[PDB]
Amino acid sequence: GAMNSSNYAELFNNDIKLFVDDTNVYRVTVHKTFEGNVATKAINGCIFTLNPKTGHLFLKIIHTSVWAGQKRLSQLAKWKTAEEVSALVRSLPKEEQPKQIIVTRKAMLDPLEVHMLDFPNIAIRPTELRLPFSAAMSIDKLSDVVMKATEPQMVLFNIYDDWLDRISSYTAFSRLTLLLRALKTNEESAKMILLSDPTITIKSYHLWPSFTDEQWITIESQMRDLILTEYGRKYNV
Amino acid sequence: MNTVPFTSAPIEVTIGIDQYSFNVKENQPFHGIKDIPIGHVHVIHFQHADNSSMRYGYWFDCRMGNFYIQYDPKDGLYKMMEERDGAKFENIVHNFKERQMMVSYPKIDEDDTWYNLTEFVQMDKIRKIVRKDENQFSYVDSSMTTVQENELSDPAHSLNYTVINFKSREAIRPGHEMEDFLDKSYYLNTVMLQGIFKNSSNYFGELQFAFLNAMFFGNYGSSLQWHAMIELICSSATVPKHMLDKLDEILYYQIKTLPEQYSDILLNERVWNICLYSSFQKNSLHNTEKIMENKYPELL
Repeated sequence: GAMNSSNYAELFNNDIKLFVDDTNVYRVTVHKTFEGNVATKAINGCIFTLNPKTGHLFLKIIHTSVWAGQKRLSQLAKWKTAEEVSALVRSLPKEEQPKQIIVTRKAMLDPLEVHMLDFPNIAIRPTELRLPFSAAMSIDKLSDVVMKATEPQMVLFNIYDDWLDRISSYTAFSRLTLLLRALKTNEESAKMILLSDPTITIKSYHLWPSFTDEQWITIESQMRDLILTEYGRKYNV
Repeated sequence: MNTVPFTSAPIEVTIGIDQYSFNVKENQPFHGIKDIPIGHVHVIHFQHADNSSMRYGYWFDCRMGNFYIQYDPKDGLYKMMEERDGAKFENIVHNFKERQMMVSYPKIDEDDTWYNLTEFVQMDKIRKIVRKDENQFSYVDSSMTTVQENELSDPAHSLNYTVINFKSREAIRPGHEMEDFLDKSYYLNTVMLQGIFKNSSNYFGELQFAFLNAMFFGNYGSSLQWHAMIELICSSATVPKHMLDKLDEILYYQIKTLPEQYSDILLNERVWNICLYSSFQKNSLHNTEKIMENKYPELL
């Protein structure tokens, strides 16, 4: 059933699994028309499909052309997500196919189940975790490849950079969720924290800066502080 | 007008005959039911006074043979049997009628209720859902599971309703996932109507049979099947106009007959709310929507 705090270590075991987040698939700007009505303009989106054990990110870029002449786009976006995840699974060799797919939003369960009828042994699961994967588009290199896309494209990343050389998957996931939670709560402040010292850079082949173990502890502290500062505002507590 | 004689009534029992029911006392001189209308299936059903668990009964059609009920003290139930000797049977019935030891099927002349509940129900279709080929009548009870319930365990004692599953490869064409899941017309019209049932009359017959087993026996699997067959039509954007108009009549009579006190266990809130208020056919079931809103406004 549902993935929660109780069964959290399951993410880092040797059963291949993917998280699927559909929150950036259908993206719009809302604007006024000449006549003073409101209209939307779609911008490029992405499916965020992540192996939490390895850090392998299957970023399927959703080009605005897929919405052309379609109705009920927020409904279609879930089915298009399920179609592309299904296509990704079929594209993988059998020994690389997930045993479980965890959707971050319960509205993805039926679309994904129906698209995966051919894979009765792949479990489709919700989660009680509130995962900040919506903030993926605050990672500059992921935002840049999505916005520049002129056609549907899949791009492969490792969202953990080289962290697994030094830390476990559990710790890598905890760092990623803290970074994304900070970026989601106060993007400006989080990015300031990540780039304030110009001597620490992002390698061409990486998403995040090349922090030493001690620098990561400092950064992680600064992100926790950011999240608590922000929370003390939201709620006046 | 046909007769189902009883050898005797050795245990106190509530006897149902279609939508009617009568209490018989232990060793009461009761010898059966006469004036049963020819032209319809019928169901004769039992609930023992000393163990109200296991409602059970027999679907039959008096055109298909001479049937009687005899209590079996070993298996502890009233059994239907066929009498192959016409003249013995005629002589048994004539004697019990002369001694007025039979209840009369109590049909009001104006009253089309049973026809309306069984319009599409055929004994030959019942005998394919309920497999016991040596008998011309069919035993059903409260506890019998469906082929579908048994997949999710004695196959010989199962209700072989047509399996309907909205998240199945049968229901969903490769490449038409969203279309077929949100609009079940493919599944209704091609797979079920053209493919399996051959026509709307067979589909309605099974729907009506499922409802009557749900109502008369509290058969949970039958209730699931009745709701699945309603939902498959209501969830299809493309349904022939005659089928929608006929479904509205079918459901109206079903909702009219349902005991008011069983609405809580016999009606699925989600299915009925979806069918009447959100589905493609939300505005196609005028009679049904009106009786449901007046009789069961709580459920909705």
